[PDB]
Amino acid sequence: FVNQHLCGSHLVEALYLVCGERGFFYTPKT
Amino acid sequence: FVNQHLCGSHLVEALYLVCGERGFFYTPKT
Amino acid sequence: FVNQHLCGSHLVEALYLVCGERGFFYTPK
Amino acid sequence: FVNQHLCGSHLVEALYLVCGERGFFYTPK
Amino acid sequence: FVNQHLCGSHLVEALYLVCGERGFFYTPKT
Amino acid sequence: VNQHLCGSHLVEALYLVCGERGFFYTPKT
Amino acid sequence: GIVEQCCTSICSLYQLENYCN
Amino acid sequence: GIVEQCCTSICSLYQLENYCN
Amino acid sequence: GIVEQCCTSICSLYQLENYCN
Amino acid sequence: GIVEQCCTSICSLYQLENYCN
Amino acid sequence: GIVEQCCTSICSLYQLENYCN
Amino acid sequence: GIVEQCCTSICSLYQLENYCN
Ligand SMILES: [Cl-]
Ligand SMILES: [Cl-]
Ligand SMILES: [Zn+2]
Ligand SMILES: [Zn+2]
Repeated sequence: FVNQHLCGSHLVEALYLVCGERGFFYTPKT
Repeated sequence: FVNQHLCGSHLVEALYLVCGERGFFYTPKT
Repeated sequence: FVNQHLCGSHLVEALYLVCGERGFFYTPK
Repeated sequence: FVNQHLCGSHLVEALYLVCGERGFFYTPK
Repeated sequence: FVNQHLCGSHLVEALYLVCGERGFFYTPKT
Repeated sequence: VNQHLCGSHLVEALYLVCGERGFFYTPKT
Repeated sequence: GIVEQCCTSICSLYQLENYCN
Repeated sequence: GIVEQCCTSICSLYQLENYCN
Repeated sequence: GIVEQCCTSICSLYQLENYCN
Repeated sequence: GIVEQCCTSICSLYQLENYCN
Repeated sequence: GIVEQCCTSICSLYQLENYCN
Repeated sequence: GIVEQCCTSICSLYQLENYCN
């Protein structure tokens, strides 16, 4: 599960940049 | 403001680690 | 305070994401 | 799994650290 | 191994967050 | 907060510089 | 979810934008 | 906001947890 | 250069794309 | 040690705290 | 290039410096 | 310590290497 844990860290940084003032919702759930 | 932009990047990383499977909303505005 | 260095670190990450396969160039000048 | 993309993100961080005032290009390929 | 190299980068970020004022040794071969 | 943000980047830099050797991070003055 | 979509294969900026508020 | 709370002084892990789902 | 352009006021995605190859 | 423990399974922040000074 | 050289075996900061301007 | 030494002005790689085990 570590691969997904590491990927998720980069995903949240990417969402932070892309979403700007809107923010985002991060769920890992399927 | 770039200073807040940089801080927020670190905030999101910290939320990612603290919140675990819960995930989180990031919503600047407040 | 090392603020320009810190900013640049975040800029490179952003360029990496935005530019994709093209890649990017970074200069601090 | 996006391992090559994740590797590149860390590569650019490393280049940022080691490289100097003339900066760098990142050109994966 | 690069996979382990990338994992460790994230480990030390997480240790930085968790350990706070205590700091930490990072000893990957232990 | 500035020192907190800086420290995050410091640990990442130490990680890369030190490699297998590991490192000691303390904010102790 | 985003982990299934975007950790298996790379999401574009546009695909990532799907998960914004 | 989280920004006003946690970018002007350091938030503990417990304070951060308030922003979890 | 990018540092002057983007280290005081936040650069958008479009602005950042100026520094792609 | 930490690599054997935490690069093959996800360590929680409590498990990571075990490695602090 | 750098991805082929450095994404399975760890590149030193010396090997990496070769990619600098 | 390192915060005093390396957060007011940038530390070189040699200076950072001081903190390696
Ligand atoms: Cl920062
Ligand atoms: Cl990674
Ligand atoms: Zn930062
Ligand atoms: Zn990573």
